[PDB]
Amino acid sequence: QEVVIHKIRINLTSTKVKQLENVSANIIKNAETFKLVKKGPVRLPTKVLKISTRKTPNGEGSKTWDTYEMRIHKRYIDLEAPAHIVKRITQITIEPGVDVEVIIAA
Amino acid sequence: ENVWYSHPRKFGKGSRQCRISGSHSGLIRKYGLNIDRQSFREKANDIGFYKYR
Amino acid sequence: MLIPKEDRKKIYQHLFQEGVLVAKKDFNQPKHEEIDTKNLFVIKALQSLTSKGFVKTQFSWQYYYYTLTEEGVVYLREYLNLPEHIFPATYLAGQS
Amino acid sequence: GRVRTKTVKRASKALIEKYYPKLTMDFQTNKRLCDEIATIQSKRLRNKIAGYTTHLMKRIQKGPVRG
Amino acid sequence: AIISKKRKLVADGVFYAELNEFFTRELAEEGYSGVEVRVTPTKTEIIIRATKVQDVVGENGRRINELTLLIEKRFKYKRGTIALYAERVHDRGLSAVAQAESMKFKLLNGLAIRRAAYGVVRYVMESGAKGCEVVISGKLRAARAKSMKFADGFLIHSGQPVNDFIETATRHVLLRQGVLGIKVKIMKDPSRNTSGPKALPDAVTIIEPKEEEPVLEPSVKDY
RNA sequence: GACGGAAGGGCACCACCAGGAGUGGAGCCUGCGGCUUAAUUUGACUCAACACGGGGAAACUCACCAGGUCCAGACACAAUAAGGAUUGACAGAUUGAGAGCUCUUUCUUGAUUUUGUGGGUGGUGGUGCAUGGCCGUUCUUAGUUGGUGGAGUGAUUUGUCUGCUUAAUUGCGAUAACGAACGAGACCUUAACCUACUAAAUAGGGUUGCUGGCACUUGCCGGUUGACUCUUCUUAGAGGGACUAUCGGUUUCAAGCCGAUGGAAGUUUGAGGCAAUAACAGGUCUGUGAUGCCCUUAGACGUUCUGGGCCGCACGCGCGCUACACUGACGGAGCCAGCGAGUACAACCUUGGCCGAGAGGUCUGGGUAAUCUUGUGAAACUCCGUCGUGCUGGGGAUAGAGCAUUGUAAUUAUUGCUCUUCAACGAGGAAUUCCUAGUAAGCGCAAGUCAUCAGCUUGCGUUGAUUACGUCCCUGCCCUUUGUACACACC
Ligand SMILES: [Mg+2]
Ligand SMILES: [Mg+2]
Ligand SMILES: [Mg+2]
Ligand SMILES: [Mg+2]
Ligand SMILES: [Mg+2]
Ligand SMILES: [Mg+2]
Ligand SMILES: [Mg+2]
Ligand SMILES: [Mg+2]
Ligand SMILES: [Mg+2]
Ligand SMILES: [Mg+2]
Ligand SMILES: [Mg+2]
Ligand SMILES: [Mg+2]
Ligand SMILES: [Mg+2]
Ligand SMILES: [Mg+2]
Ligand SMILES: [Mg+2]
Ligand SMILES: [Mg+2]
Ligand SMILES: [Mg+2]
Repeated sequence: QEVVIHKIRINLTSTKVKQLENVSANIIKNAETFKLVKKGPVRLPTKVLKISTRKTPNGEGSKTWDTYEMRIHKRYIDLEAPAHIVKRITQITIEPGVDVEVIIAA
Repeated sequence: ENVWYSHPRKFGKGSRQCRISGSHSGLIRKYGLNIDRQSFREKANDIGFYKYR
Repeated sequence: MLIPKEDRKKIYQHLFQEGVLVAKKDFNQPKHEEIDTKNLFVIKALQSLTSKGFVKTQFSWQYYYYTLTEEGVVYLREYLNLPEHIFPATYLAGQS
Repeated sequence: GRVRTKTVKRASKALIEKYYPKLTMDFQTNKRLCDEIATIQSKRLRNKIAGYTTHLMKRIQKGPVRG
Repeated sequence: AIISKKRKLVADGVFYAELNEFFTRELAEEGYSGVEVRVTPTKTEIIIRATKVQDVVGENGRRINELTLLIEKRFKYKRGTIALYAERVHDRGLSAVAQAESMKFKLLNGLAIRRAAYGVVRYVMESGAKGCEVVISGKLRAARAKSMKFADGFLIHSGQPVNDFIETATRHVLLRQGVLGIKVKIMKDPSRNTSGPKALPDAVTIIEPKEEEPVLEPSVKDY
């Protein structure tokens, strides 16, 4: 009918850690409910985006600096399923701030 | 509408022009921000950059 | 100010189609997005419109935002020569 | 360097006053008790408080103490 | 399509900032407070919080529609991939930005500055905040300029609980002799937090023990 | 209060001892004078101006100068109102000039406009002594405040202190104050531990297939995402863990400090982020469609092109780099990092193959990235060799010539490489900076600017000491007691 098992990679990216974790948990729950071939929520090394600015606008004063850093959390999950099921899983369980991304197919 | 009104401005401090001010001075072009420094500092939390350490 | 009339007409048409015009602060720019004119021609036209009511202008980050008042709409109708029961976004572009 | 603040010492004293029975001697148990009873926000602060309590207890088993 | 992930994230942030700026510029009379962006499947969801919702709405798709159109023109989306939703800012007093805006408005109108500040403080207090601090910097009578400081209640200043509980606002007010600057702080109640820590980190409160009459010699309850 | 060429008590490697590493000397980069200049644009002058304005300027930038171009002169009211308002203009002289800049011209253009008067708008013009915001500094020092109560007729004061403690108004204490708040602390980020969880062909292993080389017995080193499984190293979620714990001294037997012991961790566990009250005529109107007022506003201080200038040198000083060698130099060879960064509308990072002594070309790729650059096989280093202490093979400045590269443009060498040239300096006077542990110092690498340029900068690792673990002698700050005719406060 439709059920032919593919190779599905799902990417998750955010700045908020807790939200991301929640999303991951939700995904895992969904997987459990659908009980499919599963590879765990693989965590990629968090990416710290750095900026260095002189605190002054004008330049006069003791030369003081800023370290404005933005940390990126990137995590991926691997599933073997029909694509429709994956879509269904991912159409719900969306939280604002977390980017849900699907590779789909081998 | 003049015969010319432009000199080659593809690179250098002539090409890069800020999002907010339009300053050619102190421009942060890292990660493709193109925001001049002071302005960036003022609105850093809005971008998502924070001062942790 | 020294605007070819065809261009002006086009601009007017565009405005009526929309009710909204967003234009970069770019004099010495060859082409505008959507309209087949120079940016400068657009911007100055909009400024002119503003100067005697008609158009409302906002600036935010080197990028003019132009909207229309009812007087402006009336003026457009007079000039472009569109009848009644027509586009804009002021008296509902659709339903959102 | 290590001198405890008001917010440690006072709290510890209060704890002692409330719970001298069941707040006894060794550190880990004391810490656990603190965790149970007191609504301490940080972990480190809680730990510090527990340590102080333990110290107080130790001092006690050699005579009475002021306050 | 085909842009670096970190870069993309940065761009998103930038876009958000731009949007915020735009809202500040436009919806000042309506009293704009905050924007939320949700990039869901198909459509981008922009949630607006303003003091005058009705005004924002317009003739049910007069002003909002225009705004949407403008947005489309700017960031380049399809006609139907951007939605706008005006909302009530729940407790106007607990929002610093709103307060600042109000102050600015008052100044524009021509109210006595000190009095206005006092009123603002009172409002804040009513709203149920732990503390308010209003700094009004500039030339307030005579050329030689001075920052006046109107405060009430708690306030913290140092540490990470600052970005947790203290909400800040800075708005510069334009008058025909020079610029004023209005800086407003609000210390929100730690217990009334919703998301995050429910107290100041230093505050340690112990629970009370229960009453005891224990001994009275053994005995056994049996079943 | 402020100050004192008054007396006491603190604190600090922006103080000093005990030492280290030095700068100041030298050649050079580069700031700032001064001079010079058509211009060599300016801002800032003790700490808190001086490799600072993210200020590494070939134009752009650009604010300066020699020149040209344009209207981006809103709108309001009027004179022409098409027999034209007015736009456009190749050829050469015109002009730096395929600038109709115009003057030769006589073909177009169609009421947009132009000529004036109201009125503006733009200004890296002016004033930071009219302001905002931000920042810097008093001060990251330990300081600051109100509610009662006490003392004063009162301004005020006590709390906020004789001591001892601490990094700390941190505490223990003493007590007309008692209990509090801000600051300190707590916090948060990070760096340390986790054979305990939860995991992985975008991390690493194990066995085992096939397979390459070995000794040749089973055994040793390999190549392959062929299988199966694992999570110690890896990443990162949730936790835990240290609280000066245990003991010993010492101290009103206090707060604490000192010494063992265990431990990943015993300097606030290491480093930061944040940081009060009150202020300064500190710095920015050269970050702003932040901005008052003033100037200016079509021979514009708006602009826009074109060339130059910011970089000029009798000379002062300010960060730095390179060095004055034998703990080296030069050749081999050995050969180990951590932070990073990286393009589809562009031209990012760029392995691998060929061409070239280089620099570089070239073809192909892989990568929007724990996947490819990249194990960034980085320097300092270690191993064996050539010279052995002579301005010597130390050292590298000026130079001369060529070959490359970026860009529209390299003289006033942009820079990269090749040969040659071989200058000053045998460790630096008067001075004076920085520093107490994975620190000082050595050494690279990295992003920042960047089309191109690193002697600069934020980070990062790599190698890794010497010496205090203290004191007010100097210096600055703070407090107490005093004096004051000062309170715009000793200028
Ligand atoms: Mg605090
Ligand atoms: Mg703190
Ligand atoms: Mg100082
Ligand atoms: Mg210069
Ligand atoms: Mg540089
Ligand atoms: Mg400007
Ligand atoms: Mg000032
Ligand atoms: Mg009283
Ligand atoms: Mg006092
Ligand atoms: Mg003991
Ligand atoms: Mg600390
Ligand atoms: Mg001044
Ligand atoms: Mg100005
Ligand atoms: Mg410096
Ligand atoms: Mg790598
Ligand atoms: Mg020689
Ligand atoms: Mg250069």
